[PDB]
Parts: sequence; C-alpha cells; structure tokens
Amino acid sequence: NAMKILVDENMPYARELFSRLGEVKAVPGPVEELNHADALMVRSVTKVNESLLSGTPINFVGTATAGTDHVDEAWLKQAGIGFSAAPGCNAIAVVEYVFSALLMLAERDGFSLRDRTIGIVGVGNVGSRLQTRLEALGIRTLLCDPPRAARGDEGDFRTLDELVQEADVLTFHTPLYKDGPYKTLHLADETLIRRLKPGAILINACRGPVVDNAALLARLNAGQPLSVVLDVWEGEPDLNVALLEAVDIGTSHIAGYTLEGKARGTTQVFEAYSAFIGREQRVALETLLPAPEFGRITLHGPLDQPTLKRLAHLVYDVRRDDAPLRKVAGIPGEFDKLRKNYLERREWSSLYVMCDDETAAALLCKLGFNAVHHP
Amino acid sequence: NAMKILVDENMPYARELFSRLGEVKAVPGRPIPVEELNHADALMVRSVTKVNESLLSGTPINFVGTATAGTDHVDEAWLKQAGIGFSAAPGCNAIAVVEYVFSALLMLAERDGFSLRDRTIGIVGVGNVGSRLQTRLEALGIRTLLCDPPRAARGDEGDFRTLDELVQEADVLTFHTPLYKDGPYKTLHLADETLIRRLKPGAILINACRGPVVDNAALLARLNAGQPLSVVLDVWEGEPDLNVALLEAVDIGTSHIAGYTLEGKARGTTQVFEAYSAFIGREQRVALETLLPAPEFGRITLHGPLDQPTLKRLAHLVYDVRRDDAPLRKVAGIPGEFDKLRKNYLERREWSSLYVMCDDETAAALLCKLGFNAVHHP
Ligand SMILES: NC(=O)c1ccc[n+]([C@@H]2O[C@H](COP(=O)([O-])OP(=O)(O)OC[C@H]3O[C@@H](n4cnc5c(N)ncnc54)[C@H](O)[C@@H]3O)[C@@H](O)[C@H]2O)c1
Ligand SMILES: NC(=O)c1ccc[n+]([C@@H]2O[C@H](COP(=O)([O-])OP(=O)(O)OC[C@H]3O[C@@H](n4cnc5c(N)ncnc54)[C@H](O)[C@@H]3O)[C@@H](O)[C@H]2O)c1
Repeated sequence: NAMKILVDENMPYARELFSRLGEVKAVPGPVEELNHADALMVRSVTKVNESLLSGTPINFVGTATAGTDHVDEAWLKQAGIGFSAAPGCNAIAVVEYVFSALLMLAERDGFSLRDRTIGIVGVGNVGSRLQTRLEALGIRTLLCDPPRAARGDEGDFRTLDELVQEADVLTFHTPLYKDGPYKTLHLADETLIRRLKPGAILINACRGPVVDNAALLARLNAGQPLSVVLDVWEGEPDLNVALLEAVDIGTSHIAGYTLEGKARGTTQVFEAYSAFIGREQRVALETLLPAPEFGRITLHGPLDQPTLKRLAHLVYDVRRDDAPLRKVAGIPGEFDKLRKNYLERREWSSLYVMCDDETAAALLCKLGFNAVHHP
Repeated sequence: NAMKILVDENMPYARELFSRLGEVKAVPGRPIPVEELNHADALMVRSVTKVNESLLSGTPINFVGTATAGTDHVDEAWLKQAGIGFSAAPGCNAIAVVEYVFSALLMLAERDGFSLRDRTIGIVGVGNVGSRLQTRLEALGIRTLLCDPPRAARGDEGDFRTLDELVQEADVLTFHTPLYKDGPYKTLHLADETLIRRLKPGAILINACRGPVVDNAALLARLNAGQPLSVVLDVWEGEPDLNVALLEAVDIGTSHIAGYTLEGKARGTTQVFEAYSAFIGREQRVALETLLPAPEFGRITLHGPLDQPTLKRLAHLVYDVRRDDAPLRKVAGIPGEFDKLRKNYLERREWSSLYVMCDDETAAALLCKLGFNAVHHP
C-alpha cells in the first residue's frame, strides 16, 4: 500500500525527493524490480516502450528531460500509464548561453547590444524566455513561430522572410521537422543565409540540421560579413571542422547544461508525480543545490553593457567551452568526451547582486539574476 | 608662514592632497614661469619638466617631487650636490603591470588548457615590476627563474641566472628592464633573432616594458616561419606606428596601457605626498580608497578553495586584458587611433579594490598574497 518508485542511480536528488512519496530503489539505466514497482523515473538512456513495461504494474513514467525521443509517450497514454517529461528544464541555460555569446561579441566588435534587432525563430520554452529578457533590456525582438500563430496564440508573429528582412541577430530555437508546412530541416539554407544583413549574427543552439552547415561555411569563405555562434552541428559527433574554424563561437552541444538544469529535470518529474498520486508538492530548488563558488556581489552604479558582461561572464563565459572544442575537434571520440566531462556551470540566479542603484536591481532581476536594491 | 608648493596642473589629486601641507599653485610643466619658482618652497612635476641646474638654481626650492616611476628627466646628482630633497614614485604603476601580465596568462591558460603551475616563468629584469611578479608567482607555487645582471653584479642575494639559462628552462619569458641602448647591459633587441628561435615549443613571450627590448622585426619573422610561440605585447617598436602584421600575429596586443589603473595613476601623487610629508616633519600616510571613486564591484564572496579557474574568474572580473586587445585590432592601421585609445582610456582598477571574503582560510591567505583584499569569514 505504498508506491515503489524505481529511479536511475545517476539522477541527481532522485532519492532525496521521491521518498517524500514512497520507497526508492535505485536501478542502473534490471527485470526483478520492474515487475514489482509502481513508478519509473528515467534519463535519456532508457528506452521506454511496450517491450519494457507491458505486463508490469508500473503506472507512471517520468523522464527528467526536456526530450522525449527515448520514450513512447503514445503507448503509455494508450495504456493508461501516466507520463511526464521535464519540458523547459534546460531552457534558461540556453538563454544565458545565448546572452553570454552576444555580450562577448558586443565587446569584441565594439557594438551596442540594446541597438540590435533580434529575430527569434521558435518561440517556445527557450525563445519565449529569451524574448522576456531581451525586452527587459528594451531590445526590439521579432517573433517567428508559425505553429503558435496558426493555433491562435496571441502575439505579433512575423514570417521568417520578415525576420530575415529586418533583423541583425537571428537565433533558432525550433525543433527538427523534416517535412510538412513547418519544415525546419535546412530552414537556414544558402538563399536565407545570403540575404542576412551585413554584420548580422547567426545563432543556432537548437538542432544541428536546422542550419545547412556546408552552405554556411561557403558563405563565410566568400567573405559574407557575418558572425556565427553554433552549439549544434550537422553530423554530430563528426562536425564540419572547417566550419568550426570560421565561426566565432562553436561548442559541443552543451548550451543546455547547467546544474540548475539537471536538477529541474528531477524536480518537474517529482512535481508531476506528486500531483499524479493526490499529494501535490513543490520543492525549493535552492534547498537542493550546493552553494556556488561566487554567491554574493555588490554593484555600485547603473547597469551598463560592460557591467552586464562582467556579471554574466563571472557566472558563465561561453569562451571556456569554445576553446577546448577547437583544441580537439577533428579527433574521433573527443566531441563526446567533452560532453561527458562537462564542467559544472551555474545559472545567473545563483548569484546574489546587491545594487545601490534601484534601476540596476530592477533590470538585473528581470534578466534572471538574484538582485536586490540597497537603499 | 605656510609652505608654497608648485604642482604640475595635470597631475591627479594634486590640490586635494598638497593643500593639506601648504599654499598650492597649479602650474604648467613646460614652461614653468620663473617668478613662480622664485617664491616656491617645493616643486612637484611630471615627466615633461626637465629638472636640473638651469631650472632651480638660485630658487628657494628645497624639495623636488616627481609623480612618476622613472627619473630620466631629473638631474639627481645635481639635486644631491645642491642639498635638495628628491622623491620619485618608484613602482607606482608596478601592480597595474603585474595584474595585466596575470590577466594575459590566465586567458592563455584557459584558451590552451594548461595549468600555470606546470609552467616555468623566466623574469628578465627584477626591479619594481619584476619582483612583484615574482612574489605573486611564487605565492602560487609557480616556478620562476630570475634574470638581472645589474642586481647580480651588485651582489644582491637571489638565485640570479643568466639569460641563456632562462631560454633553456623557461616556457614563459617576460621582460621588465628599462631601455639601454648600449653598455654591458644593452637591452635594445635583447630578445633578438637568435634568442627567439631557441624558445621552447609552446613558449609564451610577453613584453610590457619598452618596445625596442624585443626586436619586433625578428619576432614577426619567427611567427611567420611558423614557430609555435605565443606572444603578449603592450609595447611596440616605433610606437604609435606599430608593426601591424605583427599585431595580427600576436595573441594579445594592447596599446601601451599596462600601467594605466586609477591606482597606478593616483599613486604617483601619493608616494610623492608621503615623501614630502616626512620631509617637512609631518609624516602622513594616505590610503587610496578615500581618494578614488568607489569601484563598480567592491565586494564578493568566495565559497571554498582557490583553483585556477576560480582565480581567473576573480582577476577577470577586475580586468580582462581582452577588453583592450579588441579595440586595438579594430583600429591598428588607422594613424592616430593608438594614441586616442590611451587618451580616452576607461577606468581600470587593481585587485586590491576587490574585497574578497572566503569561507576557506587558505583561499584567503593566498588571495591576500596575490593582492586581493581578501579576508576569512568563517
Ligand atoms: N543546445 C542544447 O543543449 C539544447 C538544449 C535545450 C533545447 N534544445 C533544442 O532547442 C529547441 C527549442 O527548445 P524548446 O525547449 O524551446 O522547445 P519547444 O518545443 O518549447 O519550442 C519550439 C518552438 O518552435 C516552434 N516552431 C516549430 N516549427 C517552427 C518553424 N518551422 N518556424 C518557427 N518556429 C517553429 C514551435 O511552435 C515551438 O513553439 C529544440 O530543438 C530543443 O531540442 C537544445
Ligand atoms: N607597459 C607599461 O605601461 C609600463 C608601465 C610601467 C613600467 N614600464 C616599464 O617596465 C620597466 C620596469 O619598470 P620598473 O619600475 O620595474 O623599473 P626598475 O628600474 O625598478 O626595474 C629595472 C630592473 O631591470 C634590471 N635590468 C637592467 N638591465 C637589465 C638587463 N640587461 N637584463 C636584465 N635585467 C636588467 C635592473 O637591474 C632593474 O632591477 C621599465 O623600463 C618601465 O619603463 C612599462
């Protein structure tokens, strides 16, 4: 008469949390416990399907990821088995990766970020959060999301062609669709890339094939005035290395990797499961996380661009992941080795900022720092 | 019957500081009206004023101050002969330069994925800057070799090695000598063609002293030949007309700004204020914090022990040398922009302006030794 919850043994905080609801056995991502369990919380490694579950009493499957590729959500729901992913769990990580790249390019190239026009392609978990933060800085942002538009969501949704005409930063946050009216495979092909404004910045931290890597390379090689930030590559793990040499920032598909991010995976699945069994519970994310290296800092004066750059980069400077990828890119095994070995990264909210300036604190909070004003 | 003190009208904090000791009149440094020198008790100058018998003869001036690290514009011997007090500001800008060097090295260590404590640092010239660099590398347990024959010939105590020995055993080589055109200590092109070529594979070469200490032509020649070398340059042969292709090739190139911190610049006036206070029987020490505006980031907490990445984050919160390398690459071949970058140089602070509270006592001890204002808060 209590629930037996199997959790993956390398899933952070899983034992801590799930015991608020039942007995936890930690399985490596083993038959005997499956047939005598009521719930299963997994990571990407475990294919979840009829094969593995049919016949068991398992009544709920949580996956601690934004992704769901490795699960057949369909069969479970067909079967009456509750399911939950952790959508958006890594979203803030990507937004701060994007901000980290932009603030570096803004200093390196002597331009003013508040002056840019930013087109967001895909306004979902990642793009909507990016929109919120760009707006708080008063940066004009153009939104492109034909599905949301078609479905009747509110907002000023423009066409991709419109974004290409008006933006000088273009960032992609769509899924990978290979056909249909919303096809995103090679959404950024030679024709689109070629129309990009002089000095435009192209950012792809979503899925590799959304950008045609060979065409992008060719335009860069012909001298198109264009800056590029890539976190995802066609052909991963065997990226186009020549392309890496021509981009301003390339990293090994680590944009989503923060500590807070891994912990939200476990956290959301906990909350869904707690709701599933009539015991809705929430969890302080700060109760779980170890203190970061730099926890508190004072700020004197207004927030300006260089001040914001020093703040974000104190937490995460994208160049620390760019440099090691350049050192090993054409060596088989190494791309994947940099993901497995990924070093601890925190989010801006882990940093407590004490501002004597009221406006700097208001702005920092809207950017996602834990900022306060000191009268 | 108050002291009359003449101050170069462009020296920072001059009136604020000296009007504590006497009447203070601001004067241009070139030329100084003679009526003024004739009624003055003390003169505080910058490098534009040649101080010698022609300037001071027959005047009542009993002390000369120069808010300046160097003493080329001053006839010190003559001042001794005449009984006139003198003070420069030796080392006023040394910490600026050292924190600049650390900024560059911490950037390269991350970029290239090496640990600092696996590098051997040869310091050439071990005076005000060289010996501060030493202290700090040694506090980090980084192996350093010292080269400074003028100190060895004086019989100074230390492990003084020859230049050539540094070239065999060091993979970081950094120059802090003045420029001597000849004599036994000639530093002109001290790092020439032959010397550069012998630098260990993966070597890092830094020059933040005087442009012509390193043969820029030879260096470019080696780089073009494909020698695995890293180069950090803040000073250049033929400034402001630097070798542009040598710029495109170095890892970091900045526009002779290594010494430019608010602290460096205010310390010229400070050390001279201090020396003069003592000279007239009013020994007075003055703390920079009460003169300089408060810094943007004045306090931060550090949880746990220091490691290299943590130290890089701290040094670069304060000063990331890349912020000076980037503007120079944008405008290097445009005649006049180099001087314009120095003229409008934006505020830079020293590590001592960051107050660091560490829950690890050994992190505190170390950061303190490194020049942060670090304190253990259990
Ligand atoms: N780089 C990383 O480490 C990492 C981390 C997190 C997410 N991602 C990827 O980034 C992408 C965005 O993630 P998310 O969490 O926001 O997912 P999401 O499902 O919340 O949002 C995707 C949005 O794109 C929109 N979209 C679909 N087709 C489009 C089209 N053709 N043109 C414009 N918009 C379109 C959808 O309507 C949806 O609003 C996904 O591909 C995700 O897998 C990568
Ligand atoms: N880049 C900048 O913005 C900047 C700022 C400050 C100082 N500097 C320069 O850096 C140099 C160091 O300044 P400092 O305050 O340490 O001066 P310093 O006089 O205290 O140091 C010079 C040291 O070098 C030694 N030396 C002389 N000739 C040598 C040689 N042949 N080989 C090895 N050592 C030799 C001397 O014995 C002395 O110890 C100065 O020349 C100064 O002009 C540059």
